[PDB]
Amino acid sequence: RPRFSFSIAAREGKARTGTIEMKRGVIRTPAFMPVGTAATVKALKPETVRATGADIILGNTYHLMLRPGAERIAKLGGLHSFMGWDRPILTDSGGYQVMSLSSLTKQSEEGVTFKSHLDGSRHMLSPERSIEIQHLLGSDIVMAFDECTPYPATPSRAASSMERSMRWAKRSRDAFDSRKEQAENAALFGIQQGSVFENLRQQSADALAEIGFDGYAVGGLAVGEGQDEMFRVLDFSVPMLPDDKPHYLMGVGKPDDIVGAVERGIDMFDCVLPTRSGRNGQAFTWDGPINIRNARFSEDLKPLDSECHCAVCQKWSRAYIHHLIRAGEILGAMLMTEHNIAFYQQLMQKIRDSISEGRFSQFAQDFRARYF
Amino acid sequence: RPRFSFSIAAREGKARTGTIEMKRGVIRTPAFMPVGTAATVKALKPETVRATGADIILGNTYHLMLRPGAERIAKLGGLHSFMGWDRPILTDSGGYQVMSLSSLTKQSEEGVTFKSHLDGSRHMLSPERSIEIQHLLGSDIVMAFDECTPYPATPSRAASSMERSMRWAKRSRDAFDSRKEQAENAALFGIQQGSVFENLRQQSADALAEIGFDGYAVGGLAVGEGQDEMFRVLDFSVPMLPDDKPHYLMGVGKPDDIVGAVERGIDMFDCVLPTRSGRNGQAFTWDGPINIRNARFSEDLKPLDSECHCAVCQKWSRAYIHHLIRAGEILGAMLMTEHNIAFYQQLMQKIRDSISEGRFSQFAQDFRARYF
Ligand SMILES: CCCSCc1cc(N)cc2c(=O)[nH]c(N)nc12
Ligand SMILES: CCCSCc1cc(N)cc2c(=O)[nH]c(N)nc12
Ligand SMILES: [Zn+2]
Ligand SMILES: [Zn+2]
Repeated sequence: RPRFSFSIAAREGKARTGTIEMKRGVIRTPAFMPVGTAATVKALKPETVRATGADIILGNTYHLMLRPGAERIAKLGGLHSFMGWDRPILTDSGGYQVMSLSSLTKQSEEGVTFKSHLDGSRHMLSPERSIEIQHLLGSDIVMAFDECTPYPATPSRAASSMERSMRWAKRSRDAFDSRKEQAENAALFGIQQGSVFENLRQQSADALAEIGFDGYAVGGLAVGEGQDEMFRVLDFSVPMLPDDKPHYLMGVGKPDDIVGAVERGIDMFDCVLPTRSGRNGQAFTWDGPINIRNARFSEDLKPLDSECHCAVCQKWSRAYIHHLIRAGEILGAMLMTEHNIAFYQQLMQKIRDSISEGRFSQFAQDFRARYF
Repeated sequence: RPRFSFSIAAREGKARTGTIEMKRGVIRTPAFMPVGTAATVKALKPETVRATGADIILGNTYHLMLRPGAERIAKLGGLHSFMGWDRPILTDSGGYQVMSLSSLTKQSEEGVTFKSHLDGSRHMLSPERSIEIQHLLGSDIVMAFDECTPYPATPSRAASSMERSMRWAKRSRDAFDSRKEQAENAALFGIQQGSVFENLRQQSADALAEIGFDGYAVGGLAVGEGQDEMFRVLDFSVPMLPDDKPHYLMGVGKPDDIVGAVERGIDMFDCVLPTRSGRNGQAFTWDGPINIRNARFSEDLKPLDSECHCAVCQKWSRAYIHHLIRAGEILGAMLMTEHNIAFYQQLMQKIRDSISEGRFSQFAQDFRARYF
């Protein structure tokens, strides 16, 4: 396969379905990417992640640069070899989790300095260092290093962050291109900023397209603005991005958010919702999510979801999983997580099929009627 | 297959190798039984437990009578159906864990009254109730309810507990036989007591054989007496039990203890060592155990053990598992546990093969030279 090739096979309104071909594999879009925090998709072997239908997973750069270390992972053969996943891996820049999880973050035009929330050590992440770390990890899809804008944001602060992000996008692009091996085997995605302001989103889109990237992410959303506002921003933002390149909505995962985002032109998603769901006891079903810990499931012999085809729903009952979760058993987490990721992959498959068959709008309507 | 049939195919000294045929499957002996605490073998799907080579697993009655409940499990279809393991399951009586894990234990000739270490509720376990609970669980091999003797024990206290245990063995036998379904589909094992005293062990053996059981366990060992003392007690104790029935050493699992016990006539083992090993970071190898958390494994690309054939050793490095365990990741526990149980099953296979080939003594010698 080529380094990168996105082809749209079908459309319906703003929705698209197709494939991204990369050296390590083919990614069917719209795609949902399970999140692998510390070089592991929580409670699942890579083979199980693949069995659910996942074509690609996401790796958290922040955690990886801290815990095992980027250089160490490189010496060990790369992230793919290290964790046992041989298909594409998209890695975030690490900047977002720096502003969220680390201590004493000192920001500047050069980048960000911070203290680890683990050992209390210090690191200086920048557009160049972030790109380098993702290269050391052996990432297939590299995210440009940006500055995420907090919600709510004033027009002037949103403009300043967006402008810095665009300067950092150019630096990321140049850093990526100067590294022959990375430029030839991996892809680079740019990230649109601008908060909820249309003029800023437009300026960001133009700057990103001017530089040129393999894909474009809509950043700055799912930060506390609510679904209505998120959808409203997507309404005018997605059309600004190049039509022939993938559109990635970062950190968006509720089933209904995904359906609405695809209706607005989004091709890629990622979220910790599926994995963290089977941590507090939340299991997704076509009739809405359920909390398996509730007493009403103690003697329920039915599977998590009545039509889900995952191994968990074929072999175990709600009653058993209810017991496991309440007992704090590891198998409870393993089973809940496998089901949830499988449910998400089945959702993406139903979305892809409906678009290909020109009945996506009907699918969205039916999905919502039953889910709510 | 029959309800129960133990046949010895080969011998070498006191060591034996053969099979126990039961309705749910064949058990190759000497056998190692992974421990399933709360209806789950810690961090492993039943299919993975089977993949390691396990023919039978053990279920903890104490935990089960508390957490989900014996009656509830029966209403749900039995333990096999509940957890997804369709092969034989041996269940302990629950009495041992009552004296270890529960609060305010009031003992008498009728049985034991106690408070749950969970909800703080109260239960009255007796020979009859224990047998009934194991029936409700759908156990294949039922353990007689006894009174474990604390170490060290005086001759008079050891005699009193052993005598009570023998009276309780008769009650267990009668309770088992009066329940047609259980007597016809399951087996009952008696437990020898008597601490470290030969005369008591002899009296216990005679009483047990007089009643008659499908198998005989050597109880009261692995309670703090040390390997030397344990072996010394086994030297004179195992020969006292009926030769044509299985000999089960309860709660014994260190690899070297197993090898020495088989040399003394033991056919069955169980222990939490394998599962708890991959909790603190201990991994078994033919060159002795290693603690994967140690810094020397941070960049070690070799598998846990150089010759182990488990899926873990085929796919992941010590470096990766080291990272997972130190990160507190669930996959770390899953991988360590699978390897350890697989290592134990491979040990049992090497033991069975060496006995069948008349070279077990040489195997024990070679095993120890390299393991220590
Ligand atoms: C688990 C982390 C992967 S997605 C993180 C994420 C989530 C959301 N909602 C927005 C952003 C953003 O604007 N920039 C970056 N780098 N990341 C974002
Ligand atoms: C996880 C518990 C299964 S084995 C428990 C055990 C372990 C040891 N070492 C001795 C005994 C005993 O004498 N009686 C009983 N019921 N159980 C014993
Ligand atoms: Zn399912
Ligand atoms: Zn192994």
